[PDB]
Amino acid sequence: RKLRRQMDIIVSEVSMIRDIREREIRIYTDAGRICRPLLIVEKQKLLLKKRHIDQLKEREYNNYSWQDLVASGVVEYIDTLEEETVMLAMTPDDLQEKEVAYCSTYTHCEIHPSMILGVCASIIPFPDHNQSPRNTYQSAMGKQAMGVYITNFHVRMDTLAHVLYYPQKPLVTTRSMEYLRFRELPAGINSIVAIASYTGYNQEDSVIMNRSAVDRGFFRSVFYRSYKEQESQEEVFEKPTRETCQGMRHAIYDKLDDDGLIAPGVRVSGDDVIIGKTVTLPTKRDCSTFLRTSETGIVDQVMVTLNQEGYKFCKIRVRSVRIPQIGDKFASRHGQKGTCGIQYRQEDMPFTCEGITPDIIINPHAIPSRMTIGHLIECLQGKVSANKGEIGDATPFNDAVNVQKISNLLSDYGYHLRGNEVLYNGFTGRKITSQIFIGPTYYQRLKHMVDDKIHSRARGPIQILNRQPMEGRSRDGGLRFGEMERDCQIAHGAAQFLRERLFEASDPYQVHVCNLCGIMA
Amino acid sequence: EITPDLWQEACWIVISSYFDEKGLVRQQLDSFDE
Amino acid sequence: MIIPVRCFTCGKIVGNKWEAYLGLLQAEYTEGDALDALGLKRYCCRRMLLAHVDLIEKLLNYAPLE
Amino acid sequence: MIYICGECHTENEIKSRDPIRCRECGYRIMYKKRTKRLVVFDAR
Amino acid sequence: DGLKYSLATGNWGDQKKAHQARAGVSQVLNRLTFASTLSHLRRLNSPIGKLAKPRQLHNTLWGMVCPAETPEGHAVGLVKNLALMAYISVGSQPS
Amino acid sequence: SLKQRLKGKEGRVRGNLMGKRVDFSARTVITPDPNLSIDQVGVPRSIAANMTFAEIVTPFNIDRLQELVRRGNSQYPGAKYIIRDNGDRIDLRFHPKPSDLHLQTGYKVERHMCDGDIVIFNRQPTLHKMSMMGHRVRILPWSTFRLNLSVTTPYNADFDGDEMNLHLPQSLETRAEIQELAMVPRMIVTPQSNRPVMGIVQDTLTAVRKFTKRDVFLERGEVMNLLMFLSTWDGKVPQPAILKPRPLWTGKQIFSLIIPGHINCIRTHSTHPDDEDSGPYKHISPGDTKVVVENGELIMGILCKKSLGTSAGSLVHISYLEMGHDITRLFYSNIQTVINNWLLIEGHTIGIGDSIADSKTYQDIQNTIKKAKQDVIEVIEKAHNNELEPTPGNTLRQTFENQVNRILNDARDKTGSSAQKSLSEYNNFKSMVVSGAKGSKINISQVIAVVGQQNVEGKRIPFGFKHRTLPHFIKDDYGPESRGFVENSYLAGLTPTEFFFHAMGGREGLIDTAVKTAETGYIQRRLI
Amino acid sequence: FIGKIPIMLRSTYCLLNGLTDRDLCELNECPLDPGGYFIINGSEKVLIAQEKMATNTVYVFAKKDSKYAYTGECRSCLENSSRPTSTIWVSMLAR
Amino acid sequence: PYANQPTVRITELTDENVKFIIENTDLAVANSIRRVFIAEVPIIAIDWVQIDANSSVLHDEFIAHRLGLIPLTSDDIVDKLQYSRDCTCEEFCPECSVEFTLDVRCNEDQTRHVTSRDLISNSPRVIPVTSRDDILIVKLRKGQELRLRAYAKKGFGKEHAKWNPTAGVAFEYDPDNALRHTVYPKPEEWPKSEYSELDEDESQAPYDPNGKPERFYYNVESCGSLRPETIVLSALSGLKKKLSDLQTQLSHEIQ
Amino acid sequence: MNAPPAFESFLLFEGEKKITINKDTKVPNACLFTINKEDHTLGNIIKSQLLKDPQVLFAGYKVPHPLEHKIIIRVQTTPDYSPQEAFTNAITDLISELSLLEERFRVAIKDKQEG
RNA sequence: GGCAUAGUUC
DNA sequence: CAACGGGCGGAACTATGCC
Ligand SMILES: [Mg+2]
Ligand SMILES: [Zn+2]
Ligand SMILES: [Zn+2]
Ligand SMILES: [Zn+2]
Repeated sequence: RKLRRQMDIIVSEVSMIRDIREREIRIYTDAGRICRPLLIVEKQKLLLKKRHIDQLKEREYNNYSWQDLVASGVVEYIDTLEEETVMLAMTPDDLQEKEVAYCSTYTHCEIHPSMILGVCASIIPFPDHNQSPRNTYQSAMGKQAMGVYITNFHVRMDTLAHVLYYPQKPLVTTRSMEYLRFRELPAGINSIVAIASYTGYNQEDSVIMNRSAVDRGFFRSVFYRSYKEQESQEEVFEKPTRETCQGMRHAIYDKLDDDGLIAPGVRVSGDDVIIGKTVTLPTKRDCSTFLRTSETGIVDQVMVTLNQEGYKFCKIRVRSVRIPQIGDKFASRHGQKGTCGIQYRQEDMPFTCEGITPDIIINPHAIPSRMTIGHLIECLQGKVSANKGEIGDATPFNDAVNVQKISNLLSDYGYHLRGNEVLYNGFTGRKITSQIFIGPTYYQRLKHMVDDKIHSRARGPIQILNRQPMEGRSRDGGLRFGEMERDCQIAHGAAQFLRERLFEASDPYQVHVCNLCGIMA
Repeated sequence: EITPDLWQEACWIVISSYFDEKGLVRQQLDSFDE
Repeated sequence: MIIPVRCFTCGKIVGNKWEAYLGLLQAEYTEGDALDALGLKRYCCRRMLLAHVDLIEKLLNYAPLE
Repeated sequence: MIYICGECHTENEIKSRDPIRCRECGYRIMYKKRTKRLVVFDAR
Repeated sequence: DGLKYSLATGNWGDQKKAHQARAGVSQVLNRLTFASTLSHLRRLNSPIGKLAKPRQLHNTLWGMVCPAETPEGHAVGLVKNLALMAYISVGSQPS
Repeated sequence: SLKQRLKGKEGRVRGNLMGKRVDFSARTVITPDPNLSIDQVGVPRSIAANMTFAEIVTPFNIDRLQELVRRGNSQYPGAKYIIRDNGDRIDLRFHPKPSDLHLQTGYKVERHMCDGDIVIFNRQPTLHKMSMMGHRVRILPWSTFRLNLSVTTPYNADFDGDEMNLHLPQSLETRAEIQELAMVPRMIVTPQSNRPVMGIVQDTLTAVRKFTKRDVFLERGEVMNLLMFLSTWDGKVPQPAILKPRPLWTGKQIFSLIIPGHINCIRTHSTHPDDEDSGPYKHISPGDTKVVVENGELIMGILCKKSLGTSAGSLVHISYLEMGHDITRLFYSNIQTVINNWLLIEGHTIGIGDSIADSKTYQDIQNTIKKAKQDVIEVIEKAHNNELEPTPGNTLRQTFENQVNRILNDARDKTGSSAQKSLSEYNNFKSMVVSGAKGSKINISQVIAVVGQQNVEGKRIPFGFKHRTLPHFIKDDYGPESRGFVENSYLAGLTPTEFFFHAMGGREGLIDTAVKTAETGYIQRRLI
Repeated sequence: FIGKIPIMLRSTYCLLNGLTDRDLCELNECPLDPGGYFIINGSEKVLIAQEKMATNTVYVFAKKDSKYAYTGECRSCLENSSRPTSTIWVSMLAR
Repeated sequence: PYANQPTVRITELTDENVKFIIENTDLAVANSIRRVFIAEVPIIAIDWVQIDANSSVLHDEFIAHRLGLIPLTSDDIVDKLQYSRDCTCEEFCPECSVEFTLDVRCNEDQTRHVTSRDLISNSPRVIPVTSRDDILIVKLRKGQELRLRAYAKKGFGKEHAKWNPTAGVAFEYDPDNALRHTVYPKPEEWPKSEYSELDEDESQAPYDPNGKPERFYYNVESCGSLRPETIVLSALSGLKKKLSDLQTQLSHEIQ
Repeated sequence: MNAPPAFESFLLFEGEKKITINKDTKVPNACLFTINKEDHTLGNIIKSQLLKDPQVLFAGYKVPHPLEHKIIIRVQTTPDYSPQEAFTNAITDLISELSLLEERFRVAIKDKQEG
């Protein structure tokens, strides 16, 4: 251990285990072992000292860093099966001190116990006030929020890209988000959320959104899609003509230039022609590419180049601004997901004494069964922070942040300590009898919109082998009428409806049969 | 020379130095380099 | 990206206050004092300046196409 | 037809049936130039 | 072609024998958000095909693997993510 | 091979004969709409203009159908095809010649779907027959499937990114079948357990209790509004209860107008004690429990989940069995509209003030926890000194674990009872629990007092490391904290070991949820 | 020349290794991009860490209803030379 | 069966704020005026943008959306103008719109701020409120360019929120809870209102069973387009014209 | 895609009538007024003014759907008085109150500035 | 056009 | 007693490589 700490002969990566009972010493130089750094406690005092702390906080222009901390024998790497012979302490200044003796032989110490969480779970504020399934759900939904995903998105031709107009960094943030760079490329907006049951349109996990706020740019975004086509007979980029080409459709070719490519800045509605390509049939066959139905975007950029082999290559990008409708999906940082139910203008939303209408109204029934109290505490801390001017600290295990301290801090700005506020009805102007809990919470706009999910069919295209309707919303396919559905219809007894669904609505057909042999004639 | 009850900044100075030195995807880079 | 022209919640114009806010901060002001000086009275307006992340500065680094 | 080079930002005429190369810089990525057609945006 | 194909498709092996080749390595990078990119770049995988044992949260994942971040569905507890300060050894020789 | 073609799922028989993709189907997101009737569904104008229904021309409708054909495929209330008697199709999506627009009886016109059309609405998976019911089409501006809220229970559908399927019957025969067989009001009482399958859901349910308290006195204008939202109202304003010194109505006095016909029922509120029915005040009920409905009038009592809910013999069940689907439908709609528009006056919320207890209660909870930990320590000491005696039929480990778990459960339950009995009459957790809307006393206990013990596979947290749970404990530690008993509530927060143990506990629930589904589906398929 | 080997971004053998943020911006590369992925035919590929049982260690397990009572396997590999694994079992028949 | 006799008192009047008290009026009338402040007060704002050149780092719809929200001084000519749907012109004439022009190019090594100072109008009475700092539109690198033409129509806040002439309308009645319109579970935690007339010990006024809400307190803050007195007057006249047109249509229908 | 244009909430289209009068057959002397392209801004004033009348026995309003712009007002009055007269008197009284209020506000402005 | 694989929603 | 064979949820939406 002394040699490993000096970093003289044995690299810091090597682990050493002593099985005291079974009298075995195991040393691993293997690759693939997973390990994390720990502080070293010699007698009962950390080997980390104020001199180390000062030399670290002068890190610039001093060439003193983590490697120089490791080389001093202060910290150490401990893999999983070396952790079985170690005594850890969660907090130095709390567990090393004199107490009723639990353990007086500590061998290491934790840097900070909140470093047990991953990248996506380090953005949840107050995760220790939440429920574990809710933390898991937020870890899932953090990869679907829309914000600026990279700073050089203007030179990337990515198949699908989604970027928010006005992202904001959270007013209640964890200390470990500076390493995830969530301050520089955030995904979400601080919204004034009121937890009330207003008109019944937010029941069962739905959201009422202020339409006047939406008109001002609230939660607006762009959608970028890229198309590619290469000229691999002789495929050629050219503008087809109706009375000279074999294959043709009911689309418009008048947008294209001479070489068959749309110039940027040209508004293209659904079912138009972007790239015109023609195959010389041995007298010309049209293989033009068409917009995915009902996009209504503007051509953003056209790139012309050569592929690996030497054929001409082209990628065309189309943008379309997405204004939040009444089907879009929103979620906070506490596993509370919901879809917009209805949008009211500013004159209709309930208002406080100071004319502050909420941006979002969520139902109060979402809280009692889900037990996401981190949501309420984040709301309270945000209401304190937006008035004080600081940015609240919500790192998981603190002991210096209490609901009582937050409420006392909030009472000093003229508000009710527990967060409630007297609201007035929007339509009638009368006070609402129950005071409402309102404050700024950090909400996210998920990837799931309604314009990308709506689908209908009535006698469209049909498969080849079975002569049944196609599969896929992109191919105008039908909806499967499965065995569970036909069992439900059997239970109903709607024999004629069942026969229509399974025979007439789907593939009908006629054959002839011989009356002597049961063989088609 | 102990750091008592000033720990809530010392620990985060240490963690910041760690993440300045290494980063977040050091495993992939180190494995491919080796 | 770039600071919005209006406050989302109420509609007070905050699009002319970002440069002044940064100047006040550079002139050794606390964020609360700067927001008080700029006239941002209610927290709906204050969060627009507190939580803003200005990415257009990063976007200006890359050279234009032409 | 005028394409703008992606490296030297110099526009050059290139017609159909022509390798996509850039004079005086030897690049291979070209971008179409913005259209002269006018499109109207509501300010909403 | 061998390296390019194995990285392109994800079937870790030769093209002729892509039957027993383990698929699921070399996925296409997620780019929806920066957090999505990072959590994709720091990701593990258990090659288990319904038993609860390999899907539970063992005590030894303290500080090595996130206790919360996991997918839900047919791969709950079989796809995991590194903790924040966790590191993976690169290897040496015990001379 | 051909055997592979015919073998299993996606194979010919079971994937294209017993179930196949159909025409005239749509699928999009569902969002709430409390202004619809029970048997109505909101449809976007795009889907309706895309789906068509073939109507046969007769002298009763030839003018209307001719005007629809004149409107054509472009305008929404139009038509797409004209089908001749010989069967040859005429297009209307483009500009046709004036000759083909001629209509004579016996033709068929494929008009766009309009208001009042009958459709079948489904949410997958389809478990019971209340998952495929017939609805009446109403066309609404935006692009989601609006549907009522009492119909959430039959479908098991919440409005967080969910989708549902629409099927449009194409013939008068099947339309009449669905109208007479599978309409939503006709499926209120299920044959599985002879109970109403749908009832008031959690928001009219959290508010009907507050409406039906004794204190609710309504002004003249408020009564005017609420009666303005009643669809089955005679037209006569009832005499106020309080007539001097100011005319005041009462919440029960208006729920009496909501209740249909002459319904006689006797229920019991969820906070009715065990002494009122025995001692005096049997028929006086100081706390206003013991719901009584005589002649269709709410004489007394507070309405909650046990009166308006989906249980046997409830008020809605009696209304169905006595009056029929056509009146129970109006019952549901009127309850929802009246209570929502009154709730616009009272309001509802949930907050930290509703999740915070009193100092005396905190002292009680901490005392109970300390006593329980001391008792566990004593049991461990007795076991170490070998003085613990095994219980018959149990091992020494089994009896020790049983005693420890029993002590900890007693502690958790006692703290929960203290937290419950220390609530207030304005507490919103109590509002949402007493009325039966959403939540439970165990949830209130976990929020206020104690989260409780975490178990893995039915046992306490196991020894993952060598003889210890985590590297922060000594070896062979059987205390409450070592094996995962969270002493803190969600409001106070969890220490790191309790956080990790709680995550280990919740992983089991996630796994069971992801595991049971396929086996349940397979069992149901085999039974069918 | 025996072939071309794909290079991981930002690694020691990439063109972006050691460059400053200004140079990264000049090359139209995001200075915040973490790197650690391959570019195969345009798309970006990410290798997923694959768990496996530790080699060169003796593990003693038991099987539910098999012939043997206790088993013991030593998955053996030689310094990542060749012969990937050779799991020798030393079992013990039931009573 | 007759009308009320309302009275007003203006507590404070500045360039961006009016505080007044309405008395002897019904709550419905007071709230209707409050709603009309926000929604139905006509304002001039940009509603048609045609971008000649946009080489900046923000896309055309982004820039147009930002342009729409810049308030233009419509103090005196908002009454003279006509709605574009109500005009005899083909698309746009000086009688129903105001035309703006922006043309900025950056040729220096320093980032240039394109502000509302650069919007130029033909009519000298409709100019951005920051033209007697500036509302930032976009920032330009070296070589980037912006150039466009915009038209400013007339409309009110029911159609879009860029025609909303107010910033925050504070409305409040009965500051002490004498009517018990809101019920406090604990009355002593709640801060007293600005207009409360109580001592430092008493929290709620004693109950008044025979009382109705009167004496509404307003605070109308203007976003710079109109001045905060003409916002109130246009609301009283604007609501009055809605009622008059209803009476005309009812009279035709009855006869 | 299915987004109605914003102007549809206050603009009558070709064919739509502003107000239609229908009688109520359940109770004598009752009448229902249907107003198109209106909302609470007018409904609330008209209802609260109708309630001031001592010869009006019922007076209410409702918006049948928030996504469809239409106002329904129901008023029942005592005999020897008709709901149409009650409605017209209510509108006249509202106009008089608003005119007086505007006059007094203008004089208050004049007193406040330069006074 | 079809085969395969991966991710995601309920 | 041993060996062999069939059986193992329901829907839906994107993307990418290859014949
Ligand atoms: Mg759901
Ligand atoms: Zn504001
Ligand atoms: Zn060039
Ligand atoms: Zn004109």
